[PDB]
Amino acid sequence: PNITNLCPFHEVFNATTFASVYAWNRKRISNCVADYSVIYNFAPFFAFKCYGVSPTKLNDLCFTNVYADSFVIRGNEVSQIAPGQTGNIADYNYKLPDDFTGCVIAWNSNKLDSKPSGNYNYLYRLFRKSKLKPFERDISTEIYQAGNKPCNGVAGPNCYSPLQSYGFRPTYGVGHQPYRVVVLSFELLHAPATVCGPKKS
Amino acid sequence: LTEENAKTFLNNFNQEAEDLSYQSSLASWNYNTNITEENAQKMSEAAAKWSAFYEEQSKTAQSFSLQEIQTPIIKRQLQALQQSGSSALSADKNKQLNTILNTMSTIYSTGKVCNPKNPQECLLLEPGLDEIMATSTDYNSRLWAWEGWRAEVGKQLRPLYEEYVVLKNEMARANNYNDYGDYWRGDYEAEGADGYNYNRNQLIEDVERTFAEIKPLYEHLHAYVRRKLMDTYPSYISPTGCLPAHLLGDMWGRFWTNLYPLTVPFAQKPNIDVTDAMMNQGWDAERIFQEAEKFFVSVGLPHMTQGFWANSMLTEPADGRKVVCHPTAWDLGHGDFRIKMCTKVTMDNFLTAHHEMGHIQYDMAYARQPFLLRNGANEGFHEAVGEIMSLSAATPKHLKSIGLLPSDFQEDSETEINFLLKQALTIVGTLPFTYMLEKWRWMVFRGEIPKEQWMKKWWEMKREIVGVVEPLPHDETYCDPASLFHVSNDYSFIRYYTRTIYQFQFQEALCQAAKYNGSLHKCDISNSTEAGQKLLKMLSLGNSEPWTKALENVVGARNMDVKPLLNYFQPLFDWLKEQNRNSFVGWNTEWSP
Ligand SMILES: *[C@@H]1O[C@H](CO)[C@@H](O[C@@H]2O[C@H](CO)[C@@H](O[C@@H]3O[C@H](CO)[C@@H](O)[C@H](O)[C@@H]3O)[C@H](O)[C@H]2NC(C)=O)[C@H](O)[C@H]1NC(C)=O
Ligand SMILES: *[C@@H]1O[C@H](CO)[C@@H](O[C@@H]2O[C@H](CO)[C@@H](O)[C@H](O)[C@H]2NC(C)=O)[C@H](O)[C@H]1NC(C)=O
Ligand SMILES: *[C@@H]1O[C@H](CO)[C@@H](O)[C@H](O)[C@H]1NC(C)=O
Repeated sequence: PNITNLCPFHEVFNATTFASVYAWNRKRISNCVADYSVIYNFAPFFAFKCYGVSPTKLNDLCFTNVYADSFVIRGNEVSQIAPGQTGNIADYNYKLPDDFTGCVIAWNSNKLDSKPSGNYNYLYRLFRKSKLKPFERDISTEIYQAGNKPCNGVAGPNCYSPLQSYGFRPTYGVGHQPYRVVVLSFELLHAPATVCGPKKS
Repeated sequence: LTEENAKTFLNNFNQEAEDLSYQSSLASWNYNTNITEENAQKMSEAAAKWSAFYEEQSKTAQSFSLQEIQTPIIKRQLQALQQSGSSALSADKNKQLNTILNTMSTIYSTGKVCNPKNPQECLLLEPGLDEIMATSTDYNSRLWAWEGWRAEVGKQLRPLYEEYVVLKNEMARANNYNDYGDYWRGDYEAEGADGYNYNRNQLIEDVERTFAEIKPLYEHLHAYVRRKLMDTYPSYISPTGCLPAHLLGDMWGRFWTNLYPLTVPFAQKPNIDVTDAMMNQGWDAERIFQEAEKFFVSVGLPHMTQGFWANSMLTEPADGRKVVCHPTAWDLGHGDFRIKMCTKVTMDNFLTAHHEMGHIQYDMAYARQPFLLRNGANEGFHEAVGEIMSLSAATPKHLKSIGLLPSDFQEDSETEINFLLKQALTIVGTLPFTYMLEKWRWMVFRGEIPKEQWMKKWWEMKREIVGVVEPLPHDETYCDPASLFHVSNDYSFIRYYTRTIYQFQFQEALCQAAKYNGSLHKCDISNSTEAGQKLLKMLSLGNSEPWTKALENVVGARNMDVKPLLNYFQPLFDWLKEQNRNSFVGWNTEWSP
């Protein structure tokens, strides 16, 4: 049958504004045809690591739901978006489970997310009481109480605001430049799988 | 617990620090490479914000007590952060000390000595008097320039130094130091595991021990220089006496490198200058830095970043903006590594490019360390790791490998002898001067030298250690050390001595690593990945570990050793012994003409 109702991948890998890694954006993708070839030809990618499926077979596989998680991190932290990893991003911002089936895609975004005065609109969580569970988000801005005395809401001695700023600048080194990351998580349930690829004749 | 609070404090600190330090370094770069008033005021506010933030964090960091911190990396970071420095005094004393420092800086930079009977020929030190010290052969003109700058600087800087010593002593005793000399010797203090412990009081005796065996080589070099200068100056230099202070090629006698035309061993043999070969093959600054990068990747160290090539200035811009001519390696932060060098296509700038890229490689290697540990192991390590690259780059093997020197080049012993003598005049001749100056400053700050017997002590030690006599008697109204740039502007001077020792220690360690079987001065470390890894183990550390551990990581020793330095200058030492048989090696303390 005719190929129509393609999945909106052109709205995930090409948004005018991405999200901070602490409040990472999640888009559910269902009831459409998955043309991953647009993903392939969308930029040169610093990493297209796929955990649990092979990069080619994707189009011929049919999954029930596809989650596209989009955020901006610094280049040095791209290695942390993988199962079994530790760091500030993996423990307090974005965690992938150890049985993660999907792909992580990252590319450099100096031309879009770097400013010379400093881009202070990308934030990350540096301090959290406990590590994050997989696919969890914390948007709380509660003052991190690192000592014994109560903070009382006001920032002060041994009381640090948990969200720090990624002060991106165009002259930074390759490991510190902003990188846009889209994580595709494929899940199968008992429900009929409604996200499959294109067919030809 | 205090240690967990310190860990979270340092985590909170590094993110804000890195950003403000990058803003300060970027503003300093934008001023240094586009000198104007607006870039100066932008640099001023950036440094003001960074300094205010650093003092604000240092006051909170001093609340932590180090007796209950066990992990040595956190303890070293908190040690680095808790150094208040000059902020420990009150506002009045700090303002008075800053006033004294500023007036010393602006009276040294505007120093003026003028020709007697010729009042229009008034000379500054930086453009014209250094030319007289470097090139002129006339005894009376050098006596004039030396005595005149001594008078019109020492007479004006003696009381300034008198209260400068007292204010620096107050600042040091406010920072739990015995004197200002111990405050400077605290840069070599290493607190760590057993056997790697270094103390401030140990440094003096280590310097004296390493000067106990450089003294024969220096004595033979001094005798040879004295005989050649006696050939130059017929009756004004004595065979058994010390050298006059104004005949040493510099204003203060710091470097003897300007005595090479007068003291050349073999005048008929030319030098190993390859400037004309660079001119003939159409080399430019880009090719100079690319050859330096090729050297650093052949030895195993990483390539230069794309931001290094994009952001650095390697040429005079010539588009209307003023720049500083001095080559400087900049670690701006966040993976930004730049070099500011107005590179002309010469051999000296080629070696300088190797030196500054050695600085950048050292900076790049410890970027994985925390923010407060992104420094050198001590003040001597950073310049030694560039001087070793300058040493290996200048060898005839390296020059024949890269096409600068012809393939059929013959290395006779005479060019090795005169090259080693030029290296000795630059390197060996600065060591008694450096040791004597730092010993004088240490004993002045300690109070071992009485206040009214300053000058009489200094000219004794220059007769004893350096073997250099005063040309005219000086009383205590002079301040003869203060004519030097490093002492009138509050700079430590022992870093050059430690740099000189560490340089040859590193070179012998890397040449043993590279399995070189010849004389040490001919050694090249090109194409020796294992030597690069041996080096990079120390380079990756920064000041995270004690400097004795980093020194053991390279050379296998935990202290300064001058056996590599004497092994480097061994052919020259044998040659100088062979041509000092008839003459008298050594000097007599009493003033001999
Ligand atoms: C470090 O390693 C490099 C690479 O192994 C060495 O460069 C090589 O140097 C030799 C001799 O200079 C070159 O051989 C000759 O090259 C010319 C020009 O192409 C050619 O006409 C000759 O017939 C002969 O092949 C060789 O090409 C060159 N290789 C490269 C990749 O540059 C370098 O000399 C080594 N340095 C040291 C100090 O050992
Ligand atoms: C050198 O510095 C001057 C000012 O310090 C720069 O001139 C500024 O350029 C920007 C961008 O074009 C303008 O917005 C400013 O108004 C200019 N200021 C002045 C006073 O002219 C100049 O561009 C710098 N040159 C380089 C090569 O960076
Ligand atoms: C992708 O981004 C570029 C950059 O502005 C834009 O020109 C292009 O139209 C975008 N394409 C889609 C399909 O969104």
